[PDB]
Amino acid sequence: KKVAGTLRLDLAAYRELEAFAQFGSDLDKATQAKLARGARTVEVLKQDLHQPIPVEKQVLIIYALTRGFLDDIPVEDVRRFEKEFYLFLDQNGQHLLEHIRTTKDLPNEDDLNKAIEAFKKTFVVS
Amino acid sequence: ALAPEIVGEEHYQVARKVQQTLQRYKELQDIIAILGMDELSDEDKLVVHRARRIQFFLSQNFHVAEQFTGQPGSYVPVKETVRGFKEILEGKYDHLPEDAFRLVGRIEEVVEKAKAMGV
Amino acid sequence: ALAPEIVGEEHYQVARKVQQTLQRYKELQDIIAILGMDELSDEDKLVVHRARRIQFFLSQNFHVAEQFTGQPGSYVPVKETVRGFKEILEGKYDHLPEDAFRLVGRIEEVVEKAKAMG
Amino acid sequence: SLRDIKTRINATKKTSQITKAMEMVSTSKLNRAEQNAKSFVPYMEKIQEVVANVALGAGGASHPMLVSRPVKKTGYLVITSDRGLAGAYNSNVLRLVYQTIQKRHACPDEYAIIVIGRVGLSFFRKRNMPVILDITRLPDQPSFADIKEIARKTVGLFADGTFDELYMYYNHYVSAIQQEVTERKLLPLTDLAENKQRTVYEFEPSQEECLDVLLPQYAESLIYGALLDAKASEHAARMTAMKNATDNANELIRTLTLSYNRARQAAITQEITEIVAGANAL
Repeated sequence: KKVAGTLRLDLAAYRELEAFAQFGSDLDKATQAKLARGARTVEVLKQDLHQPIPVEKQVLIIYALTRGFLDDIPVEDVRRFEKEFYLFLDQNGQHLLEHIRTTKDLPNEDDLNKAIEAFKKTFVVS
Repeated sequence: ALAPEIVGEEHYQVARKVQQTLQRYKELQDIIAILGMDELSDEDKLVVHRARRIQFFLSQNFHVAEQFTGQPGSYVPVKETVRGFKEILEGKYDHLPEDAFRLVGRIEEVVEKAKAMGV
Repeated sequence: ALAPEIVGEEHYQVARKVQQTLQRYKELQDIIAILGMDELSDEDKLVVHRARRIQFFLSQNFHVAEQFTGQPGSYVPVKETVRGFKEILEGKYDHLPEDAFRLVGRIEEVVEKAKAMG
Repeated sequence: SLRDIKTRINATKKTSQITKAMEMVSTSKLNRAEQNAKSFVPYMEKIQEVVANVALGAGGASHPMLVSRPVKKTGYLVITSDRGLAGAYNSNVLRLVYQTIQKRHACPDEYAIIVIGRVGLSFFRKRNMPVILDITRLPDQPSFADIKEIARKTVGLFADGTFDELYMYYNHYVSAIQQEVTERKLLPLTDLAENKQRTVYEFEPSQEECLDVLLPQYAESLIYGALLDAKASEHAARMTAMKNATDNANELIRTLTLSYNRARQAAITQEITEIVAGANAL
């Protein structure tokens, strides 16, 4: 509820800004930022066929998206950032998933940021 | 039959990436009618560039056509098809004139036509 | 019924040159609107000057306009219609201002109106 | 289909609105920039005629700003927009300078480019030709102190001897409807002619040092004048390009509306035909 509510706001705001302002080449800085966040949002929401993702690892990718950890990474590489991250999240971070599994609750933000920052050490950018 | 199991990964990636370039070209056709070609940039310039060539290279001289038109026909293997469209999408042959890609079988035949037109 | 024989190859050829002049004016004012008059050479400039004369001389003065505006009226036979327009198409009469042609019967009526006006 | 044409009409109507609004704001900047230029035009007329008549008296024609130097390297100032939709304003001047340099000598060592504007810098970087100096995102009202820094740098390059000849490639404002690409040699300076009337500098100082003050100041003021006409003509070029683009958007909207009306009326007449066919069939 916390992460998906803000994601709706972000994507609605860029839906309108892109509907008209994408045709012109150069815009205002703050709009170029909101266009970048919307493009990454739609690329991070692309998915494969007959491969359901458990809710525990959905909230951790949407949280990584909304809190803006994906600015450094290019738009083409994201479907690989997901792929290499979910493997890392089963190699490390099992307690996070366990708290989410039964509590239905977001883990402590210090430890969640520590987890995502370590993965961003491992992942190799094109 | 389009499905990575049925066709294999090399063939699938190409079917979807080609459909992706032609769908973007439909979007650019409207805005260039208002602003012109001179206003597009980067990823929009190269889509119109490659979507013209791809749209022509999907045309082929049929072996039954020789009665409607003087031409000889062709048969193209799947591998030559998937390599050909890959090569157009990579852009290795981008210098050849867009006239050459019409009613043709393989990329070697396109190079031969473009040579006779002075490349 | 504008068949070249039926009208007469002289009436036919004059009529086609009038239509060609107005069609060129129709495109040429779009070129003036997007680029400019000063963007056009001398002959095109003469075609726009002639097209203004043609459009105003095509207007006529008649009896129904006695109630509306009180001008007396005019009558023109077809041989006079073709004669007068042939002389305008050569263009020697271009010294009279465009204002003179506004509603007239014969080219001689244009002559009477222009000098008197000033 | 009917719901296919409506989306195209709606999207074009939004783009038409964006283009009309940008026409309004470009008109406002055009009228101001032309007034600003006319404000600095009496300064240019006054300075040109005093600097010439003072420069004639005991100022030798071998002076570094006036004498030729055997040409090895030439500098190319190129003045360009920072933002698009400017019709062909940038492309006609980039293409003119690009062909001029390559078809006079494509040798990479001899030319040296100086570009004012992001789309100019972008083209030159793809071509790879070097850019000795650069500045971008100038305010739509440019003031002398801003372009004094680059003007003093570029003339500093000519004055210290790193360049032998210097050129400028600015669009120029002839009319609201149409504008021209132009070219001028910046240095060396050869407008010299007989005085007719003479006004004298102070008797004690050697006039050549005074020339080193006053004539570089004029060459800078000539750069600034060219930039004022360049920015005014840019706002004219964008105003006319945006106006024509609005005309194209309006025409397209008309054609689409005619087809949408025909499609809807065809659907309604089919519906009415079904109502009649049901009514007699029962």
